[PDB]
Amino acid sequence: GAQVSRQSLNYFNINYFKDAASSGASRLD
Amino acid sequence: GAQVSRQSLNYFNINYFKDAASSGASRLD
Amino acid sequence: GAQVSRQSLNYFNINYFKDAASSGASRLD
Amino acid sequence: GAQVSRQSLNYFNINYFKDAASSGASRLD
Amino acid sequence: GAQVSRQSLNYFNINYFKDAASSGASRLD
Amino acid sequence: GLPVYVTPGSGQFMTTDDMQSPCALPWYHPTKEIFIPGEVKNLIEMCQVDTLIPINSTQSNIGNVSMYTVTLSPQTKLAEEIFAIKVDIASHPLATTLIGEIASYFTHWTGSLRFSFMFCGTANTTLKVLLAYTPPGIGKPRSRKEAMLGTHVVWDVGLQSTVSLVVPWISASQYRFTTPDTYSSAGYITCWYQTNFVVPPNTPNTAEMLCFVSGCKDFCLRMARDTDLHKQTGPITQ
Amino acid sequence: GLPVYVTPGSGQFMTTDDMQSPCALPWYHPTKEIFIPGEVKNLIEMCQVDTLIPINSTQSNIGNVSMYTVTLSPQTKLAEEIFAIKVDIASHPLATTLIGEIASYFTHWTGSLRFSFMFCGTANTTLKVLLAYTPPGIGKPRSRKEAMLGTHVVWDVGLQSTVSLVVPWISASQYRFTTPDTYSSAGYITCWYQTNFVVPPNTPNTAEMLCFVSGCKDFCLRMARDTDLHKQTGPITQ
Amino acid sequence: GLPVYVTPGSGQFMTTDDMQSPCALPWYHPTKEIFIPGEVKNLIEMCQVDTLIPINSTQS
Amino acid sequence: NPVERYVDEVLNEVLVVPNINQSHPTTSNAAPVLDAAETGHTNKIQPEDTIETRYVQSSQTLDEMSVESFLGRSGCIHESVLDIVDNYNDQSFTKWNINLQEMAQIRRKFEMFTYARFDSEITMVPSVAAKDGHIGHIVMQYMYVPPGAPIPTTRDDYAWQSGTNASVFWQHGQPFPRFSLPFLSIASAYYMFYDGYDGDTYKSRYGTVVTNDMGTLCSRIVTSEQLHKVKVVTRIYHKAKHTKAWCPRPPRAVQYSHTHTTNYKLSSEVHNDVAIRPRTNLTTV
Amino acid sequence: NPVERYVDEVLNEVLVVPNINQSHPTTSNAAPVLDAAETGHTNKIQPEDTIETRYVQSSQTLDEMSVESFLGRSGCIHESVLDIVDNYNDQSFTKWNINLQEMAQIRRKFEMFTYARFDSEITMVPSVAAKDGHIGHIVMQYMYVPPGAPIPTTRDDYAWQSGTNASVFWQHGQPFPRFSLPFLSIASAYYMFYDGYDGDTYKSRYGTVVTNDMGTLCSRIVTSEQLHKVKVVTRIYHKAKHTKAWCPRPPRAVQYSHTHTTNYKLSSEVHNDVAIRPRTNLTTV
Amino acid sequence: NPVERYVDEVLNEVLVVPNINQSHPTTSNAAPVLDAAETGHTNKIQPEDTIETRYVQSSQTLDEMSVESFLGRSGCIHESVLDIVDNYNDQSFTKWNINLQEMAQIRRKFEMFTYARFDSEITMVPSVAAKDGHIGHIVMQYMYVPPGAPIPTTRDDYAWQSGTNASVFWQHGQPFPRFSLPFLSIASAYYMFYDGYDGDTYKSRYGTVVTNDMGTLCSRIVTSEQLHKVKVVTRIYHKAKHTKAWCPRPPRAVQYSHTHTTNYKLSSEVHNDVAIRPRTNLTTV
Amino acid sequence: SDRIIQITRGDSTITSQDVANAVVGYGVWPHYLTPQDATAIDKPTQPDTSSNRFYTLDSKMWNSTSKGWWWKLPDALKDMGIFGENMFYHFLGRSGYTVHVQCNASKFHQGTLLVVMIPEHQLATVNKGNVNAGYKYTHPGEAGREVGTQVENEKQPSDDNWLNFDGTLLGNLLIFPHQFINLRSNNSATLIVPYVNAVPMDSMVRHNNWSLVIIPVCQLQSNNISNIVPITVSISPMCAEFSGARAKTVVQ
Ligand SMILES: *[C@](*)(=O)[C][C][C][C][C][C][C][C][C][C][C][C][C]
Ligand SMILES: *[C@](*)(=O)[C][C][C][C][C][C][C][C][C][C][C][C][C]
Ligand SMILES: *[C@](*)(=O)[C][C][C][C][C][C][C][C][C][C][C][C][C]
Ligand SMILES: *[C@](*)(=O)[C][C][C][C][C][C][C][C][C][C][C][C][C]
Ligand SMILES: *[C@](*)(=O)[C][C][C][C][C][C][C][C][C][C][C][C][C]
Ligand SMILES: CCCCCCCCCCCC(=O)O
Ligand SMILES: CCCCCCCCCCCC(=O)O
Ligand SMILES: CCCCCCCCCCCC(=O)O
Ligand SMILES: [Zn+2]
Repeated sequence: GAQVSRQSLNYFNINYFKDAASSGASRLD
Repeated sequence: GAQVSRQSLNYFNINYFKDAASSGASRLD
Repeated sequence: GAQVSRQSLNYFNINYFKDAASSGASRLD
Repeated sequence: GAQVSRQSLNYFNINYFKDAASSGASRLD
Repeated sequence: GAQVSRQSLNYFNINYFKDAASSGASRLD
Repeated sequence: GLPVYVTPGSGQFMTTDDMQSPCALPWYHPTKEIFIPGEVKNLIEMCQVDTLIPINSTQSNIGNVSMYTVTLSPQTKLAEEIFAIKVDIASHPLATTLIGEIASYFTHWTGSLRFSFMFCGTANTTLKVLLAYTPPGIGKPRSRKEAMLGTHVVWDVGLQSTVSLVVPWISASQYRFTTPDTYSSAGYITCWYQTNFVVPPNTPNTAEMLCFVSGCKDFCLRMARDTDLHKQTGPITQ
Repeated sequence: GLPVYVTPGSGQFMTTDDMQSPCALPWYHPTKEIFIPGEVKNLIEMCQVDTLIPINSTQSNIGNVSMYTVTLSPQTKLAEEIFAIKVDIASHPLATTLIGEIASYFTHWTGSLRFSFMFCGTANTTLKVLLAYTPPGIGKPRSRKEAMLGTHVVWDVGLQSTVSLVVPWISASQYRFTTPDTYSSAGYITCWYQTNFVVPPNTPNTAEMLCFVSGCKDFCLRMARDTDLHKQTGPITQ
Repeated sequence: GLPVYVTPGSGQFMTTDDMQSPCALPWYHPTKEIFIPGEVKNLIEMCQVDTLIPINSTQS
Repeated sequence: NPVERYVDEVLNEVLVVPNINQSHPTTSNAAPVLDAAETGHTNKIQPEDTIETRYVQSSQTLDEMSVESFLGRSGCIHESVLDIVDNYNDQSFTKWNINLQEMAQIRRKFEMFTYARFDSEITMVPSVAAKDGHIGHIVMQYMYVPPGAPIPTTRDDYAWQSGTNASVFWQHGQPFPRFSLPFLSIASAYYMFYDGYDGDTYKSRYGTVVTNDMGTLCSRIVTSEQLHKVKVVTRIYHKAKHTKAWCPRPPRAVQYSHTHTTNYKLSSEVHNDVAIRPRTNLTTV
Repeated sequence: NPVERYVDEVLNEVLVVPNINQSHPTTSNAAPVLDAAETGHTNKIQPEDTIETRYVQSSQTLDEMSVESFLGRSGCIHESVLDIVDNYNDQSFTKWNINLQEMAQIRRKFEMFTYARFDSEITMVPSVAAKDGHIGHIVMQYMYVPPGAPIPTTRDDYAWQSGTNASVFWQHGQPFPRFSLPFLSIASAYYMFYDGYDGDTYKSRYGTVVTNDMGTLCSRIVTSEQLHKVKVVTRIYHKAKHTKAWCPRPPRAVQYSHTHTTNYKLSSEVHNDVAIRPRTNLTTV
Repeated sequence: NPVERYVDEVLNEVLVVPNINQSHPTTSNAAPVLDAAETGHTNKIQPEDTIETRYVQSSQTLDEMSVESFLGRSGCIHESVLDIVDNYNDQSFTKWNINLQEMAQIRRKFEMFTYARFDSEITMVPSVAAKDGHIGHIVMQYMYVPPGAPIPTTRDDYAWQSGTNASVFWQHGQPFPRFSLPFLSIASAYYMFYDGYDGDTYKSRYGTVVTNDMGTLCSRIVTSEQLHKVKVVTRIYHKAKHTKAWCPRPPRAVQYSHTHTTNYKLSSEVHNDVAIRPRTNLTTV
Repeated sequence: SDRIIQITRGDSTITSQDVANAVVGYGVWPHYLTPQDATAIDKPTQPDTSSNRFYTLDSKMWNSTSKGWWWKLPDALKDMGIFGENMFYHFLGRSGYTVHVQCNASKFHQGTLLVVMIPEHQLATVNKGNVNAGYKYTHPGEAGREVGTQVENEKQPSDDNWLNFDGTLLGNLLIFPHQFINLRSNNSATLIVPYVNAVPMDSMVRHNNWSLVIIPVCQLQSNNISNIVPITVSISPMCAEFSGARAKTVVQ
């Protein structure tokens, strides 16, 4: 699961498992 | 083996072995 | 060493070492 | 976190953690 | 550190460390 | 090599993990799939099918088909009670019905239940019965008047033998525990004589009634767990 | 396989790490989120709310609501001192206020503090008081003259019962330690009679005053730590 | 999972290695950097400054 | 869109349950509550038909109730014991005719269907008990022997060469071994039940024993005889993957007694044999 | 831009505090310092209103004060002990009714809110004490038993088959086990406090015990009886992830005495029961 | 170009030293060799000014002389000892007030600057000595306790719950633990030297002890009491990352005697106290 | 004028000529349950003006020794007309409230009442082990509880006003929706609170959502002590709706 951004400064927000509970700490706001 | 989707939110459905029996749990429907 | 195909269903036939003897089982035909 | 350059000679300056203190030795200048 | 070639048969000549002494055996010629 | 950081959890075996693993029989081609009628893709399909409630499961009736029938007869007192059971999907006597058994493989349930009743007396036997659902927060009704203040259906026996009473999802929380829990007890369903069982002369003076249960369009189960409705007290041998 | 280099740190469990891990309950769908009033997203929201300072927490007053009130009365000597406390956010008596408690879960603090005072005497009771903040590098003022050379507010009691004194962030370093530290002691706040407590005849000769504290727009806490304002000396049982 | 080959050197601690590691204090924001005169970026800057030689360093 | 579908997977919202719509009072000659169970069909009456409902947006999903989910959990199917008592050569190896009939927990779930087709994930959990104090260096060999292949009769039998059979070698201290097995039947699906025989005589075998032969699992401690005796228990866990099931059936109501058969035993007090708790009477909840 | 946002994450500058602006002397009939606390509101006076301030650019951030940060640290919630003294069969397994009420440290933090919703990360730290010298090969099984599922009564109970329940097997020497648990409540949020009962009689239970049943954690040493006795202590650590909290409340001022209740004990000298240090008088700093 | 810059990093040619140019004989009234050291400046005369040089292309680089390189090497700063002698409860845990003043090697390097700002990489090397023969299963807990947080007074103190503090758990056999720490000062840089006090009286403390409080590191053997005693020595290594330094100073010429102070001791024969080797006379090389 | 207030609910109108504004709990005005958050599927009954009106409770006397008073909602209104009837005939209920506390004295009197609305005020017992507050004690009805009068029993809740009857300090109650009735400034307090709960609707018989706590933080004082100074509370349900109709629940 990969949220690829580009700016080049590419960001890869990878989610390795198939359940939302598995992801790390949440972003803010 | 990689099913790359794009939306950017890219999905990588990787199959690490060469036999179908090796893949994880099936999708639904 | 990577044979990247596209169909999207991308295939990555990676060869991790520099000697042909090192690769896995051969394809058929 | 990936700073992808291209020249092809592509550079991948990956930052594996979310805190600046976590990265390795600094570049110079 | 990645020398990406294309032919598709893509080659990835990755250098994992920041010092030249760290890379493997040299090419020939 | 690529620098890696081995994370906590590595090397463990979690029975519910979803990982890939090498195939012990490479190159093997499984047998061609043929069409077989009756494929099931989701357990909800089984929860939507009516099964009989062993409602008359008194100690003397258990082990007999009679544990599935309720007997009706001409009454001398008006508005008599016929039966009363809890609505809790995995409580007795609902436990061994197909929906109760499937519910026992899960921890939470939600949705409405469909209770059906089929009259099995002669074509000349008449009867009007009141079926009521009493939401929680009160004891089971002690009289027909008390019971009908709740959700109910007045069943008139006739050409069509079966009637259905729907127990709507009326709960504080979105889900309830399948296991008996005070906070999540769903209430009761009682049956009372509305009029009376009436027959012409030369007709049997008692008749049976069958009771069914299934889930409505919104029935749903959650959090898989092992059932407590079956056990193994020893080795299963050849 | 891909050549990898296992780095130092691999296999360790750091309580503050941020890794992903397999879910023990795959396919499970959590309960729908409903709207609930009062959501809090950041602890700063709690630091901006006034809470009472147990300023009169002498041994005899502790355990009584009176530990929260300061008594005022007609004076016979001019410019008398009413109270004096340290400004250090986690020092006593500021420690048990909501902002003091939250500050105790952090190691560093910065920003300005807002101290408010509400007069609770009769509508016919008048009074003028001088509230002063003495920056560090000097002892607490011994007199009103000494105290007013610093930051101060002259409070005139009237229609509006409450006044606020702001203790500005005046520090050498950008942050100070929440735990008592000589180098980072923030100073003092003293209260003195400016004029006098005056009442007409047939009016109570004493009156109370309540004291509050909260953080200004620039208050900020840093470096999470366990609090020393609560302990566990034994097992917490069922 | 991705097949991997653990290479020699794995698990060792070399005092001169240059690896990344998790931060023990997540979310922590360090103090603002202020301008301080006299920053040194390379030791060569110190080697270019004259210092006295204790040339007459006899025991007495 | 495979990405929208992806999000549904992560959130577990692939199969949503319908909403409840607002209903009103009715006076009609159409009586949905009345029907005939004789037809063999279930009356499709819903709550909106019997009471005045409000509109409610449903947020429940049926993903977890899927057959893949139900049978896709790893459960123990066998506990292999290698107990070195007094003869290493005889006690250091064993065999097991593979089946999913010996442990009630997973057997009952699979038996809620008549036929099932799936790939299998096998995970093994070996535990070495130091009976005398030390365990030394334990290396295990688990060989899958398909029907017909020679079964080893000694710990040094040539069959252990595994020239063709699949063998998994595990070294104590290393992670739990795991491998996948493709759908192995000669038929299109596994028979959970089989009302048939392997012949037409009084001595013909009846049931799934006739159709479900999956071979033998042969285990052996590879390490030669050590001074200190150990007891190695290897628990085999099985998980079904890529599952399809047909013709649902009533769940097993009584205890299982034997493998490959529906046989059961009944006591003189049958109420003790089933999960049905006796009611005092019809009106006692 | 998700990349600019990314940089803010790395630098921890997502939530910046405002600057202090330069202010000047004033003579006005508008007195911001005067207000009425009776209203229940906090006077929003700032430093620029009471003194002549200079302009200062703020560089402080509130990221670390977020609810995610505050509750997103792994703390111990239970210490499971399996002490083999004289009966392996009885002492090699145990159970614990799961809750976040037994350890004051994390309990107090969660209780600063009335309701909270979050996913849970559980990390386990097992330590095997060699009471007799050797530890052998220790393999542990941790089974999550949801309310209603059968609880094992012996170390070889059929429930350990884990045909449906989630079990985590750990082998000594391997890294610490860890897994995530989705928000488990039947409600929209967990009740940190509950002014309610499970009924309306004098014997009805009061408090969160009525609403917060999360099941049982059953542990067992998988390894069979070994010559040398061991004492295995497994510490369970819990971290909240993807957290939301509602209605803040005063922090616990006295020691906790029991789980699921606000009950407390007071001595004859109450000042010893609270963190308030007695002042000599009003003017002694 | 970040790729050309990249190549320079790999080759270590980011900072090149200038070439030597060819020079010629001169007869001038400009005498670069003459100057006045009184000015406080260093005469910038180069070899081309005093002799006839040839042209030489320089290939030397100053990369390794950078402050990042100089201070970017991991050195030991502490050796923590947990020696179980006769009381497990008392001897199985300890604490250390963190500082970079106890080991001369790294202390001297940092002290060549007045102020320094950097992030810290801490790597720990624990070694378990089997005093009685066996080590069992050693699990360690290293808790970082910021100033103000409660310090554990026993091995089972509630503070070990680490509900908020960062704790690192290490299991014997697993790789060496390592973590990074952001710049921790309340100031803009760490004071390597501080000509100040924490007050203005005769009893005020002097030096960096006033400004450099980084808290306490509390260690404990998590494993309960074992039959065999062990001595666990954990060496802490520190490396500075992302370093900036200001105002260089003379290197420490005499041995250090105490932490946070420049105090030293002198013998009657001072030449033995410094690295200066006595010369026979001015002309003896 | 900012000192005046008129509140009309159903057939009742309340006035005060000396107010200190009004507080809307958590900034959310009460509203009916939406289909997105609903779970119970039957159509709710909404009595409207017959239930959403002011109900005045029993008045209390404030004297120099008063320790405080508390009422729990919806318990305090269980016997109030149509609202009361509906809460017993239905399993589920949901409601917001307008709380108007009244206390007048004179310009020669002084005293201060802290009026707080606490969500889920789970009461504690003191020195009684794991024995919790009995149902009867947390359901005093319109009479509420007068702190420091009740003769102790085992199931008797804490009467420690300084510890909020739950083990937390009084000074921090200000984190909850509150107002002060400072005799020199105002003669009433007004708080409007929305429905707060982890479930959309709940049993009004076994779950008290809000607790109204009144603590005199500054002692009542004057030179005319014989004149009794009462405290009167009037509460108006808002957007009251009920679900799961059946017979009437009888408690005890
Ligand atoms: C997301 O849902 C799937 C996660 C897949 C995990 C594997 C990530 C590594 C991908 C490497 C691909 C390289 C591209 C050529
Ligand atoms: C699919 O059939 C082949 C699986 C290959 C496994 C390796 C996956 C990682 C690919 C990383 C490539 C990065 C792209 C530049
Ligand atoms: C082929 O000859 C070279 C093999 C290189 C092995 C590394 C494979 C992983 C590549 C990941 C690159 C990601 C692309 C951005
Ligand atoms: C940066 O902020 C995120 C770091 C993500 C770490 C994972 C790096 C491997 C990415 C492989 C992707 C292959 C592309 C197809
Ligand atoms: C080269 O100088 C940097 C080496 C970076 C090592 C990481 C290689 C894996 C990159 C995977 C990226 C996937 C692309 C999406
Ligand atoms: C070698 C490990 C065990 C492999 C089991 C997979 C075979 C499943 C077939 C089930 C048929 C039956 O048990 O009747
Ligand atoms: C199995 C490990 C423990 C899992 C804990 C997650 C459950 C959190 C619910 C908290 C409710 C309470 O403690 O009152
Ligand atoms: C917990 C491991 C040790 C962390 C050390 C980092 C702190 C560096 C500050 C140096 C100040 C000094 O030593 O005077
Ligand atoms: Zn030994």
